[PDB]
Amino acid sequence: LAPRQVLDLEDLVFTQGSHFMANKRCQLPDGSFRRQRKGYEEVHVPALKPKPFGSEEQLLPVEKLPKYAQAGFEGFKTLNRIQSKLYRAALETDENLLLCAPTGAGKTNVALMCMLREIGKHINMDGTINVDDFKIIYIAPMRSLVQEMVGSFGKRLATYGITVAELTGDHQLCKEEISATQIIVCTPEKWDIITRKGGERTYTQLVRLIILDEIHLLHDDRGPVLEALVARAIRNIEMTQEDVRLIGLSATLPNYEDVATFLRVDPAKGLFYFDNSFRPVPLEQTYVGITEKKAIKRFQIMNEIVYEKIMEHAGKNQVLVFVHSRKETGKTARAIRDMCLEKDTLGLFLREGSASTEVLRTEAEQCKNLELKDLLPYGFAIHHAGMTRVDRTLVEDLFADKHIQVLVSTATLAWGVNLPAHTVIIKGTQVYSPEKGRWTELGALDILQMLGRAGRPQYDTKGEGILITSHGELQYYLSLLNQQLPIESQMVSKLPDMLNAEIVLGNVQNAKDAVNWLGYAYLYIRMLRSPTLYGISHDDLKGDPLLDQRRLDLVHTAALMLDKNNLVKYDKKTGNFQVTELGRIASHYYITNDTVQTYNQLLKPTLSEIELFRVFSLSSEFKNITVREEEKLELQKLLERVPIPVKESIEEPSAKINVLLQAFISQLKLEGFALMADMVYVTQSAGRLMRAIFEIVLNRGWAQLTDKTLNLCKMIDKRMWQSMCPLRQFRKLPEEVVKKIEKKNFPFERLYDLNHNEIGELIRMPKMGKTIHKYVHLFPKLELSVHLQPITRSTLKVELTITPDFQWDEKVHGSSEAFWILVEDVDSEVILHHEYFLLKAKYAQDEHLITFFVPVFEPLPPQYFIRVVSDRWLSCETQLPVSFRHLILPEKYPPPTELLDLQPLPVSALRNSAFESLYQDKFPFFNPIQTQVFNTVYNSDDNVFVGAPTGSGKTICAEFAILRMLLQSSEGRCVYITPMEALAEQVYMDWYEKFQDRLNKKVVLLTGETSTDLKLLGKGNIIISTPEKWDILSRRWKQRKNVQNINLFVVDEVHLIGGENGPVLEVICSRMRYISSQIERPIRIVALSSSLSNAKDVAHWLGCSATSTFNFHPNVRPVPLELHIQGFNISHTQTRLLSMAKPVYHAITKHSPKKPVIVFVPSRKQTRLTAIDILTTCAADIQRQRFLHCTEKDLIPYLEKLSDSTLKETLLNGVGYLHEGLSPMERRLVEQLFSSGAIQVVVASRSLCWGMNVAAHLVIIMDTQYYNGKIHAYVDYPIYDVLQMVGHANRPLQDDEGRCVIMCQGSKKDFFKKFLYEPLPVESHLDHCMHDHFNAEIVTKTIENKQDAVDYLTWTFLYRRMTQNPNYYNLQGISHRHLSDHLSELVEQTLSDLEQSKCISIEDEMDVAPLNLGMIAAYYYINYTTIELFSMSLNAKTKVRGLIEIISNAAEYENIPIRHHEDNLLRQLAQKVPHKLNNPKFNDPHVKTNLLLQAHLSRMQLSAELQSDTEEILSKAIRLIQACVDVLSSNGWLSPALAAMELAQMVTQAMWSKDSYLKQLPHFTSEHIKRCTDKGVESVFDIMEMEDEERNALLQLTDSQIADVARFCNRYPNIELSYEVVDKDSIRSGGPVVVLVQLEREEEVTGPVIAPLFPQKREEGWWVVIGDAKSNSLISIKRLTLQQKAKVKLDFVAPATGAHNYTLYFMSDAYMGCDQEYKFSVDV
Amino acid sequence: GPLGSMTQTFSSKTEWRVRAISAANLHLRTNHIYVSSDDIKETGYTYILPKNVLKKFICISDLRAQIAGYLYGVSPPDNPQVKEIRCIVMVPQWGTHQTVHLPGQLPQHEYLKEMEPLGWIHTQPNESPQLSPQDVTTHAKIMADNPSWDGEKTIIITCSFTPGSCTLTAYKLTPSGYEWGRQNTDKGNNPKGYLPSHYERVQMLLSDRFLGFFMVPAQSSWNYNFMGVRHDPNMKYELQLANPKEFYHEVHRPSHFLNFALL
Ligand SMILES: CNc1ccc(S(=O)(=O)NC)cc1N
Ligand SMILES: CNc1ccc(S(=O)(=O)NC)cc1N
Repeated sequence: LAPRQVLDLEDLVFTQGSHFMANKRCQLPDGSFRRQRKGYEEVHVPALKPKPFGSEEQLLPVEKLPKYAQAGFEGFKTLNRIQSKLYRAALETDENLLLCAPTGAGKTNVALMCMLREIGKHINMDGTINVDDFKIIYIAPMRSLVQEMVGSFGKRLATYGITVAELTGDHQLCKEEISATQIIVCTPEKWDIITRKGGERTYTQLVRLIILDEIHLLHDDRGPVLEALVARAIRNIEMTQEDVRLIGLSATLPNYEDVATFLRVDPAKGLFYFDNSFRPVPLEQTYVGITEKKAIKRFQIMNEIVYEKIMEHAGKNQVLVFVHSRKETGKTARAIRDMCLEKDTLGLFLREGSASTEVLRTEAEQCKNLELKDLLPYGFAIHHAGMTRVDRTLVEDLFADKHIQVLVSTATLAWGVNLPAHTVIIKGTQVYSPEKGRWTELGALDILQMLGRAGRPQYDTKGEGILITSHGELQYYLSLLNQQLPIESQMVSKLPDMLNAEIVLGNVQNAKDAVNWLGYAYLYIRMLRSPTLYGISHDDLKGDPLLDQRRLDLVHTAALMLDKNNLVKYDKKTGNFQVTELGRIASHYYITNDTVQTYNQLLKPTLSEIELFRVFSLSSEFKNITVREEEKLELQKLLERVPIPVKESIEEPSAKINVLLQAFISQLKLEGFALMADMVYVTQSAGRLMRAIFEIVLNRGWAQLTDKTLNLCKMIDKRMWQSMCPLRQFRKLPEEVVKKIEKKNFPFERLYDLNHNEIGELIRMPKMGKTIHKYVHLFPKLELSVHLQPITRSTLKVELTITPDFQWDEKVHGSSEAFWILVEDVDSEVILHHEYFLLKAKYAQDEHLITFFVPVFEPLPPQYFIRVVSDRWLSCETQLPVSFRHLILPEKYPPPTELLDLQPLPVSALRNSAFESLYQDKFPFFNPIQTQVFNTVYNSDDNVFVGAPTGSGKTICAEFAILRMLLQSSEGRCVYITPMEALAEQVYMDWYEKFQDRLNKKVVLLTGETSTDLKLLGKGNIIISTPEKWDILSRRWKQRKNVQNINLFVVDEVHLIGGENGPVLEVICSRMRYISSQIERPIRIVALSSSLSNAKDVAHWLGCSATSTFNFHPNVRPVPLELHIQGFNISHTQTRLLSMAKPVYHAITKHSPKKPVIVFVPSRKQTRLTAIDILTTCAADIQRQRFLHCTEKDLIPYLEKLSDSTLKETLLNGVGYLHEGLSPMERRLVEQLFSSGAIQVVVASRSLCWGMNVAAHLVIIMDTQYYNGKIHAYVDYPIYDVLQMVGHANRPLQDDEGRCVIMCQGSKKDFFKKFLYEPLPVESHLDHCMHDHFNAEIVTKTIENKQDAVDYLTWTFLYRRMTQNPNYYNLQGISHRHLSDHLSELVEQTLSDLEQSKCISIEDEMDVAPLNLGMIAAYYYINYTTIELFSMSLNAKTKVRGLIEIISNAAEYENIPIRHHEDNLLRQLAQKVPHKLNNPKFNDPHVKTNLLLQAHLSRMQLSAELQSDTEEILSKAIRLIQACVDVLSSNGWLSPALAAMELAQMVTQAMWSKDSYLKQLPHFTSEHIKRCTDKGVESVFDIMEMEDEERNALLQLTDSQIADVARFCNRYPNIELSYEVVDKDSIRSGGPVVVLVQLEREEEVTGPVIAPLFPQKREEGWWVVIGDAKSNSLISIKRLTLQQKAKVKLDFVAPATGAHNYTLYFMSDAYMGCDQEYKFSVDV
Repeated sequence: GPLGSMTQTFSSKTEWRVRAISAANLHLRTNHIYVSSDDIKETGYTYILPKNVLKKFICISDLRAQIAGYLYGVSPPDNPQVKEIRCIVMVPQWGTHQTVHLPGQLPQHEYLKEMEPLGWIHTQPNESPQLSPQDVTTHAKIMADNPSWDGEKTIIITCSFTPGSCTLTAYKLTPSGYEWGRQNTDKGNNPKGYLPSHYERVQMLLSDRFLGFFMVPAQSSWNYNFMGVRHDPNMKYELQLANPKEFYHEVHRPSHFLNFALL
């Protein structure tokens, strides 16, 4: 709505806060009367009569409650009257509630009932509560109230296993708190700041119930944050459709219907108004309004009124007087004692019975305080905050035990102590607020609470509340305590701030959303109900009945304010709200926006402590602070005393604030009262103010200012300057000692080099030496080492080792200790890099490793520095200078291969009609790269390197090499290795269609099973495989002739040697070159690669002539790429993504408004969220670009086949999305829609960038980091994933170019520009991955000594790259002796590790040989750590549960993905899961594997992505089980060996051991099992034995379901063996027992193992096991594969001449039930 | 005659707080640095001072107390008539407005073992035209005690605080300069025998093509102008590769942070 207005929000603000009195008239109950007295008027209001119970008012007995809820009322017989009237609404419905009742009438037990309903929602059959399945938030206005609430609710709910807790100020420990706290109790402000941050893996999602206690706080200046919370809660309920129950507790005051509306309380169903006759004790009120206006007279008038009113109760009622300072408690109590002394009055409080008086005299002689020494003996007492916990508890006890008759206190006792007195007196209603810099009235909540403390609940029949105030305020307090001060909204006074917080959260993105948001505020309902109060005319409202224009004007005004202060970019035309880092820091640190504008304006990198303190002091929080005349003396003596000079005059309040801060640090106790209040307020704010400054200057990289501001943070927090002894930060040290130590002025750092004796001697206090020593080594201290690894001549990788050098002690350090790692340039003026570091108590003793990149230049700078500073400990830092004097940079890379201007090569060149059929009906010519390499690939046998950007069609070059092979050997074998499995699958499709369907050769795809894989390698002319599938095969090349027979070896995406899985690839390629050097026929090698700076090294390693090495640099992509990189200087992930949302849409409309686009996003959630966001931005667009390029009528056939509501909603508007959670057909059909041209945008998860079958005109890469949830931190996309993603912006047959926009944190922009526009330098990481390869090479007798290992290494890419970039591999020279020494070390370390693990043996230091474990690891291709751990985990007593656990801890499972939650849910079946571990762990990959294994063995078949995780588990479970049985066989034990031999078939068939065999048959149910056990015995053969018609009558099954059952029954093992022993009797002890067992299979093998619950196709494997049962001693084993008839011989060495029998076992790895167990005797 | 009628009270105005407020702004002076560059000795050695350590040196100083650094450097390959200043070493020191007071022990450190000492740099409040007699005496005493200081290779750079800016001039001692300076006990400003023939300007250039670095003391800082008691002409010190803290840093005046707090 374009015509708008800019408002002056100041003229709309109820300035008097909660003292605003909307009403103009006041009506007192019948019986109220006024007395006049000289100087003051008294108004009396009589105590109220309880309303007669009335119609159906019966108090509910606790037994008639729901029984799960009665434990919570344990110790109570009947509920209150209010609790009864509310039992059904609180416990039997989920309605939002609003309960208005007088103070003390029992609302918080109603809150208990609400919490109890929520608790019941989560009770299982075991009786336990799912304590990790919900959260309840209790918002309480006062910290003291919060602490008493945690205590009370904890006690009442402990019988439930429920944790109740409050939230500390620190945020890192707070997440651990929230994780296992069911009921969080906090203030409005703490909950507001927490939900302001938001973030990843938050717990606010479990929150089902929010309680707002004392919701009439709405009327206070704090009220607006209650509005913020409720608006956020309800709007978030809409955008998750998951309800959250809201319960408001309120004093009885006008506008409760409006509050109920604001809470979405159904007035009919959940509003409860209880008038003040429901006060638990009737209250007779006395208001005293003083008329005197001369202060000196008024002070004595008030003390006179206090005395007179106290005398009316002396010796009859203990009276509690509230006063509003810590000094005034004593000042007033002493004034009253002295007025009692002047008269005979003192004897009236203390009885003639000396019990109480002597108790008082004793406790005043036990010296609880000097003021207590004065007051306690007379019967008076004080109670306030500054006292000690023991004194405060003693005062409470002496008052409850009626020893004190006159207790003078502050509001803290009314809030955080249940302590009623018969008579309460409020001595004055005037308080000094430092925020307003002046005197002001008590808040309504304080008044209400204090007068609620009138009348002991069961002792008194009525209570008496006396309130003394100025006369003008009478009608106010009269209103408040008599249900007539209405509750208005203070929202506008905070509108900008509040609005910014919803902008930074993403929840408000434009003025329209803002208006929608403001419709949820309490301000909105109040403006609707009574517009005149909020400034709206009655003609206005009728012009604007929903107040749309008005809300637009308020949002417009706040938006402009935020825009001027630089928190937001407000575009008035569009009305759009762009977030900023300044805005986010103002939201997250709770700073008002004026302040952050001031900071942004004054902060400069050349700032010093002086200007820093001035900048702090200029904060808007301190706006109303003034320098009063009476202060200027005490301030003056401090100004010239503080150690930071103050430029400006003390006449100015900025100077006063500065001085107060410095005094608070130095611990100068002031004398003035205004000074102390202003100092507590200033320093209260200073913490997060300074922390916001520190985040600002850190994230701009200002090194000096960053240091100063973190130091100032820490000084403010520890109340000491760094000049003071760090030991002072140990509170348990006595200050006498640290004074002795500080006096000596000597450096603290020199204490580390002294024993305890010299410690005690240096400080001249020997008896302390030891203790000092202890603390000296408790102080946190870190040692840093650096490995400089050059990437190029301008980018440097750094590995920083952080070894802790201090003893840990939980009472000192807690669970963690946090540091900052700051990489600073030579001048210490710029932070080249920085990151947070968390030393966990888990790892207090372990070295940590940090890796990062830093830019460098030429000439090299002298040095950089790495600082690590404690985030909280003062004076605790380590700086390590990184000198570059000896850095060896790699030589600048060569020029690319010139792309020659050859004429496009026709398909004709193939000179072969059959071959040309593959490409004729696809294109006429080949692209320039293929055209340039064609002759070398096709008309040569040279080894060839093609390096070129992705999408250059390097795959057709491998096809050239294959065609040439096919023209030479009618039975030529080519092996093609690709690093990713999804690439293997795509290439498998394409090359099956080309070379088998067209050219009639055998294309095969290795599966991982070496039986099928060996037969494929024998059968196929093109064999496709991933690296490890080829590694396991080709390790046995000397016993595998097919592996030597290879004519062609193509390896694709070779640059991935640099990535995480590079070592296996490097190793198989090195093996192929070694083999070729041995054979008479050399194996041709062709390698394809992304653009490489160091291609020549790869070629020299793979043996490519210079002239057949084609390294093209990325500017030669056939389809030209236009690459934009957008930096976003927002270091908070969610806010950064928010800030790039509209850029994503604008990028679409700028670079590809009509052609297809792919958006990559970091996670699954983000795909749906960003599809929706693109769509919303498209709707709001006037020149709107629609992405639906087909008809909605054509789309319904494809659409209704999906299961995702939002996905089809978005596809309707032309935008799809792909993530790992969709069904495979969902993904396939969305992909085809994208292919079709039907939809123009698809949002894909980063994890699918290797298996995506679509391409696009425009790729947008949204962020470049994803949140790893097992290290709980963000991780940069590998550069390979980025190159792969950018490759998707490529469509040769359709686009003149591709366009990619990469959006990234600013701190990454430069790196992308360096590594995308130029070719890539790749290195080897085989030195960190050599044990398993070395072990396999020792098993194959390839490496037999250490010299063999050196020579082996020389064949690697590692060894080529060690001479070209030595510092990267930690060498300091490239001489031959350097090389040979470094290699000898590498070899020595790896062989030593293998030898310790009992995998190899080292004889005479030089010779190595393979051992049992090394052989098992090599055979089953298993991490040597996995099998070593297996060895030291398996005993003869381990069962199936222990097996599943042991194999769950395998190294092969560490990389399983992490998501959590539903794992916390699946744990629930651990009581019903036949598996015992007794360990609670979460967020761990091995535990996820354990869970998913049990899930598979009980066919849970519930979740989707977890199902793919289960399939990854099962792709290795069988090899791990077989290695287990080989280990347990080496041990000779019988129980665990055959236990695992059964667990193999269990995991194949997805059955436990209790489940009987019938579940193996298709289309079978548990009812079928009960039937087949009823009518007969339970075997698969017994199903076969059934009469066919009897089978059918017992089945109740379809015909095709019975066809599946028969398919299984024919492929089911049906086999009998024959035990036979040659030389039956003629054997001798220690001699040859040769048992030949033959196996007859009734039918020839039909096909692979029928096992649909298993991902890989298997083939039936068997074990023959001779082992005596009673002895647990295995005699002989053999593993075998059988077709129909197979003879298997076993040999054994007899134990004794004693003629004995042996039990035989024949057990499958696949089919359960087929196992047999015979016996046979043998005589010596 | 107002004794009793008119009565005012003195309020302390401690000296260093103004100087601290002033030193906080020295960074402004580092954008306007000028070298005298008079055509003196076109054939003597030339001295290249990297701008980075000079800006740092200006910024860590005071506007009345002089600070000094030792200069280490090397000649550029196959160009021996150039001395590139590579390092400035800050050692425990105090100063007045006319002189600086250093430990007699010169810096020693492995990092320095490849470089040659090139003399020293110091700040002074005003732009005198001649080299100080205190400077000539200091340089000559140093030379007499340390044979590693070639009178033909070591120089004295004065950095003078011209208003709003910073002017640099570089001198060296003449033979008569060395001989007179080593026998001078008159710490005054007009000592007996002092002569303008005792020094000669050497050419000096401010560069950007390379960067210097700082070495600082290992167990303390360099500034002792608030701890001059604890400074001793005979004090020994080790060094470390780190950048100096500015004159009024907290560790330079721990008295100001402990005294007024504990009392
Ligand atoms: C303040 N929240 C609110 C305000 C007004 C209404 S209304 O439907 O009655 N009129 C616009 C409903 C709600 N929840
Ligand atoms: C210019 N200020 C700034 C610059 C860069 C980043 S960053 O997102 O790239 N992280 C350090 C954050 C900020 N506030």
